[PDB]
Amino acid sequence: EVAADVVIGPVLLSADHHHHHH
Amino acid sequence: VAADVVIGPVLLSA
Amino acid sequence: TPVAVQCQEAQLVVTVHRDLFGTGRLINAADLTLGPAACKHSSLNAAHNTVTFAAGLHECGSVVQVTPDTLIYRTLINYDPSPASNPVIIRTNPAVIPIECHYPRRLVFSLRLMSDDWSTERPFTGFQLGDILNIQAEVSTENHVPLRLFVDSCVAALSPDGDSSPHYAIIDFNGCLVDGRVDDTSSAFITPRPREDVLRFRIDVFRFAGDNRNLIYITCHLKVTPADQGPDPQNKACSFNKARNTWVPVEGSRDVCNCCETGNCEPP
Amino acid sequence: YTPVAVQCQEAQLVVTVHRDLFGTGRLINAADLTLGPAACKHSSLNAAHNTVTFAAGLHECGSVVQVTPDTLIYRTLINYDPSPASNPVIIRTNPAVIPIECHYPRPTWSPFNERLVFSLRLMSDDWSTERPFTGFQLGDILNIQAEVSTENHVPLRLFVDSCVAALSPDGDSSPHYAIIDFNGCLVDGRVDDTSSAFITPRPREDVLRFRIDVFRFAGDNRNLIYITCHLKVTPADQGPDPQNKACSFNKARNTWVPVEGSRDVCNCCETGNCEPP
Ligand SMILES: *[C@H]1O[C@H](CO)[C@H](O)[C@H](O)[C@H]1NC(C)=O
Repeated sequence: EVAADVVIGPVLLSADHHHHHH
Repeated sequence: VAADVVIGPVLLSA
Repeated sequence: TPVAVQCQEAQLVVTVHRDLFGTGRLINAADLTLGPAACKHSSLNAAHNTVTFAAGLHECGSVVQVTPDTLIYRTLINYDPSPASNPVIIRTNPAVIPIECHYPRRLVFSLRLMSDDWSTERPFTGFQLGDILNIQAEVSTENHVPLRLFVDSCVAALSPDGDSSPHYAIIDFNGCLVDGRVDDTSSAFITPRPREDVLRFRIDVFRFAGDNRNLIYITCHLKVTPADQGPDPQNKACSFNKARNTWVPVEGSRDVCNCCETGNCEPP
Repeated sequence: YTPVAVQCQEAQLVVTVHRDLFGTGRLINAADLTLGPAACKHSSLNAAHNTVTFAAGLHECGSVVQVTPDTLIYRTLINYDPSPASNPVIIRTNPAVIPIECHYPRPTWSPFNERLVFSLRLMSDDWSTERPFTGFQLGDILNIQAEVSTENHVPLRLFVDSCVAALSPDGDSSPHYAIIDFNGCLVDGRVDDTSSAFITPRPREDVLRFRIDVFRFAGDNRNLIYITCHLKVTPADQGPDPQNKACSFNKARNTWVPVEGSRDVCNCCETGNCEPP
C-alpha cells in the first residue's frame, strides 16, 4: 500500500448566501 | 394616545 | 422576470416560475412560501411550471405604509430549499423576493426609512452589515394643538409580531435607545428635531443569528404629548454616548434619563 | 498602503495586519484576528499605527503545502472573527478570511519494494492551467487534478481512495462531507442534481482528473472549504478491482462507470461497502 494524504485549499467561496444565477 | 407602527421587511444583502 | 404580482381590490395574487433563477433547473413548489408567516401556495400550474400565492392584503404578515396619497403593502416570497442529500452541506442557496402593492388612498402615526442625508425616503433593500438605518417617526399635522412625538419602544424581529422569538429591543423603557448603550454601535436619536412632532434616530444594521432569510421587521410604539409639556422619565427620548459615558435627552433636564441605566422607567 | 503584509522567510512566515483593516473608521480588536485554520494568536502588536503581527513556522497553524515541479507553495489565512454582540441573538458584523500565500524555489526503483510526491491541483475549466483558489460561487465546478511525480521509477497508475471536504485540513472534524469514498467511488455524483465525475480518458495513467460541483457547509460564515484526499498507486498495467478503481455515477445512464476496468468492479459502490473479506 503506497499512498499519501494530500490537502487542497483553502478554497474561498463568496460571502453571499443568497447568490444565484442571473 | 398612541399607536404601534411596523416598518419592513428590511432586507440585508451581501 | 420570474415573478408576476397582481394587485387586486382586496387581495394580491403572486405567480412564481419554478425555474426561478433562469438556469432551467426547477425548484420544489413546497419550498416557496408567501410572507414572513410562510403561507403555502394556493395553486400550481404544472404545464407552465408556476406556483401561485393568493392572500388578503393584510394577511400573511404583510406590512402597510400609509403615505399622504398612497397605501403601500409590502411582503415577500421566501425560497427555502429542502435539505441536500447530506444536510451538513448546501448545494442551493435560499432567496427572498420583495413584493409590493400600491393603492391610491380613499392622528396617523408613521415610520419612514430615510436616506443618510435625511432628504428622501430610501429602498428597503440593499442593506449590508456596517450600514445604518435612518428612521424617521412622525405624526400627521392634524388641525389639533401642537404636539411632541416620542417613541416608547422599538423591537426588531423576524415578523411584524415583535413578541415572537427571536426579537431584540432597540428602544426600551419609555424612550431609552438601549441599542446605543452596548458594544460599538453609534445608534442614537438625532438632535435637534426638525419639528416637535417628528423624531429621528439611527440604528446600526444587524441581523438575527440563525436566520437564513436575512431580513428584519421593526415595530415601534409611538405616542404624543402636548408640545409644550416638560419631558419626564415616562416621556422622553434618550441616547447613550459611550465617550462621555452618559445618557442624553433630545430635550429636557439631564436627569430625566437616569432611569435608563437602571432599566426601569415606570412610575410606582 | 498595505493592509496585509507577508514576509516569506526561510522557515517561517511573518504576517502584519492593520487593525484599520476595513476602513470603516473603526479599528478591530487585536484578539479578533488569528492565523490559520488552527486560529493561532498574534505574536505582537504595535500601537504606533495599530498593527497586529503573526509569526509561525511554515508548517504550523494548519497551513497547506503544494509541491510543484519547481516550487513549494504554502497557503494559509488570517481569520477575522468579531466578538458576539452583548445580546447574542443578533449579529452586527460578519467574519472574514484573508488568504495568505508563500512561494519558494524547490537505475530506476519501485515503491513496492526514492520517494513519490503526490499532489492535487485546482485547474481551469479547459484544464490548460492552474487557477486561483478564490472567486468560487455555488453553480461553479471544481476541476481537480490528482497526480504523482514521474521521475525515474516504474510506471504507475494513480487512484484516489477518498476525498473529504471540511472547514479545516483535518477531514475528521465536524462538519465534513465525503466526496469520494469506498476506495474510489465518487459518491457526490450519486445524489441530488450534481454532475460530479471522474474524467475519461486519463491524460496519463499516473494522473486522475475529476469534477466536483461547488457546495458550502451549512452554518459556515467564513465561506471556505478544504479538501483532503487519500491518493495511492499500483503498478501501471495491473487490473482494477473493487479495492483499486475510479468509478463515477452516470445519472443519464443510471449506472456506475469506471475510468478503466470491467463494469462490474463498481458494483460495490451502490451497496456502500468495497472492503474485502
Ligand atoms: C525502472 O524503470 C525503468 C524505466 O521505466 C525500467 O522499467 C527499469 O527496468 C526499471 N528498473 C527496476 C529495477 O525496477
